[PDB]
Amino acid sequence: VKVGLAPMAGYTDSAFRTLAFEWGADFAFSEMVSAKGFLMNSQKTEELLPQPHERNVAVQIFGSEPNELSEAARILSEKYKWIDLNAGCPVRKVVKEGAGGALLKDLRHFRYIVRELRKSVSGKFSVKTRLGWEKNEVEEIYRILVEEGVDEVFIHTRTVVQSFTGRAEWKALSVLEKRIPTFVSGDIFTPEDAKRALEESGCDGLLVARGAIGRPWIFKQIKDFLRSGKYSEPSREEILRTFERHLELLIKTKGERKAVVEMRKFLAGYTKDLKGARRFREKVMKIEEVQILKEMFYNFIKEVE
Ligand SMILES: Cc1cc2nc3c(=O)[nH]c(=O)nc-3n(C[C@H](O)[C@H](O)[C@H](O)COP(=O)(O)O)c2cc1C
Repeated sequence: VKVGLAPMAGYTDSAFRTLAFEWGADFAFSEMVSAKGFLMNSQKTEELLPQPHERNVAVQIFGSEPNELSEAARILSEKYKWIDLNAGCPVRKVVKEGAGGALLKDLRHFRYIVRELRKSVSGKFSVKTRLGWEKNEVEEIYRILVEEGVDEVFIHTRTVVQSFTGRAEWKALSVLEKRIPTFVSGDIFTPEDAKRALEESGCDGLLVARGAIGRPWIFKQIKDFLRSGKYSEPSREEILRTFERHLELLIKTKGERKAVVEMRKFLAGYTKDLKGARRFREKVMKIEEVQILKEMFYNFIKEVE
């Protein structure tokens, strides 16, 4: 069973991906990369690309037109060995553009895009998608991917229209004869969720997304649980050290100012269920100096114990 960190725009940058690998994740993905922005040499897209030496990390691209996706894939293939296509995002901005989950609105057009991308991805080509645009059409979507030579598939078990409402219907993948590595995603917050999702879907592995924000040890817990039926929670000292390591990685990769801004997104997760976390978060949300943030987090933990 393989357990990977899902792509999460705004969260899964190189620092968080690295931290996840330091807790046992098997693989990860870049934040979604606009194919058009990449071809335009935009600064924003250039900053999202993984380094070519960064192992086991896909470059996920998004777009609505076959020519931009294929061209971006051909160019990226010169340096990256694994390209993934986002065909699941329900975000309004992305769907309005006809990208992400909007690619599932017309499966004839989806097949066209997948066939053209297959020709342009020299290495491993995967697709991350959903069950369908507005209804479960996963057998057809999966058949397209297998027939067009996709190497691996990641499926968030919700339709695009549901966004994050309703539940991840893990059993929807049980009907699929898994001819290629197939991974389940959706509502995976604990090891118990991970085990049930694997059992109901019949998949080869799973992705952790919201469940890993501020909780990178979830990868080790999931593997511990699947192997032995038991897992443990991190000590307060281990939470502190993880926060410190994450912050150090953020400073190294993005500089002090940006490190503080990015870390703000993970504080709720790191302090989850810690006495007085709400008060602490309120006090640190506007702190701009990285040294002050680090000292307050240290003070908050050592006092909790
Ligand atoms: C903040 C955020 C950003 C996301 N960005 C991406 C993305 O860039 N690419 C992608 O394929 N999915 C993206 N996802 C979807 C996740 O990869 C995942 O499939 C989804 O959250 C369902 O898993 P979960 O319910 O276990 O969190 C995003 C999810 C979140 C919460």
